[PDB]
Amino acid sequence: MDKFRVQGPTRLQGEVTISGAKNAALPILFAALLAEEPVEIQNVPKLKDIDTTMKLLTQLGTKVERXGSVWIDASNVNNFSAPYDLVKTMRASIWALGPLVARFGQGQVSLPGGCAIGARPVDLHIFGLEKLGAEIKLEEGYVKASVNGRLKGAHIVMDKVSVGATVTIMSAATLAEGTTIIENAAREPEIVDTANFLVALGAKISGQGTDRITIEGVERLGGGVYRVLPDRIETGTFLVAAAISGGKIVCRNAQPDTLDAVLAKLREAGADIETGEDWISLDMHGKRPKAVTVRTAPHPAFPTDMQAQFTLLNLVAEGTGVITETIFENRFMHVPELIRMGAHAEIESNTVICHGVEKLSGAQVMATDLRASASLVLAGCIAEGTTVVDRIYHIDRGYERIEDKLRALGANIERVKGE
Ligand SMILES: O=c1ccn([C@@H]2O[C@H](COP(=O)(O)OP(=O)(O)O)[C@@H](O)[C@H]2O)c(=O)[nH]1
Repeated sequence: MDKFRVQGPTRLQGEVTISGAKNAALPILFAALLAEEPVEIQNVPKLKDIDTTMKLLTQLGTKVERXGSVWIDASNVNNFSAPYDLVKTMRASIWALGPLVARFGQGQVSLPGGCAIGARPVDLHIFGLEKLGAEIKLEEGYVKASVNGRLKGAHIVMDKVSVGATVTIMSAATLAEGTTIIENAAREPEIVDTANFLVALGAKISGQGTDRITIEGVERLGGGVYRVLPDRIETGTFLVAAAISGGKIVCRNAQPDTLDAVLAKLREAGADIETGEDWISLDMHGKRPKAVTVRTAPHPAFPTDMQAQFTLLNLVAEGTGVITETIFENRFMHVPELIRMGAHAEIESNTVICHGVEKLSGAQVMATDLRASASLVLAGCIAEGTTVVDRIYHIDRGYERIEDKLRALGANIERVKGE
């Protein structure tokens, strides 16, 4: 059971290169299934889901290779089923569905448990495909989609916003006959990025990043080279790492425009920020941060994925700051952990009241959410003494070797075992 042993305090500073976004990488790999020619998917981080998708892909008949890149040649796909064995660990597996039937005429993805008493609905994908003209076949534990010929552009109004469904529907639509409109489509940068990837393969997509995405079906998708966008959340974590340690940090391979809310929020914290087209700088000038007020909300507003981090920030800044989760609930489980570190806060309903304190104290802490989990490691950094963060596999799944990046930042950190 991997644990993070952190020795603090230490001012985090210097340079950090941001990994590709796990959440743009995933949809793009599945979308690659659409490519009739070899594709170079660049800037793909090395995470477990990447490994899982690669397997799933190989299993489909696609020649799959990786490094910084993930080389994909899909023109041999002859197995149209993501088996229970492969999709078991990965929800995103569902993304195999649309590409399969849109390009091949059929696709079957396994629904682990599915109707398993607690199963995150996958209905949007299934129903989206249906609107597109796909024949659906449902039996406990699986979903089969097929179609005689091409998919049929359709007008789809989404009742629930879904990053997931948006990728499915938008992906299948690139091959369908005619035009497809997605109302209430997810607006996330990762969607814009997946759409851009498709346009790169010859697809006709517009409105990516808005509420309405329009897709004009085309003949076939080619190949090419494509760089996955940077990890916006990863970038924010690192910005925050310096913002709370009085550090100065430069984020390499970043993408400023995906962090409007986060950047403005840091300025409020008194941070000194500069940006270029591919880099972001944050400078505290040895200064402790100022308490800020935050409202997480749907993109492009303040990203809930930045919450645990800003909370931590507030917890060590000058003043009082309230962080309010407007959409999500129960997003404060990691706070008691921070309190065990000397932090002062009151969790009230969907909000956390923060009383910035001078210095944190080492402690054995733990969290399930990668973000909250990352914040703990961050805390270990600036806290007095020894901090041991348990079950860091959570972080390993979404952060590409955070310890290495942290060490180069001046952090005293050891990956240790408790088993
Ligand atoms: O087929 C679907 C897809 C999404 N959702 C709902 O929309 C939320 C967020 O969807 P999204 O695709 O953004 O994320 P995911 O569910 O993949 O974690 C989910 O938790 C569900 O509550 C649903 O009910 N059915």
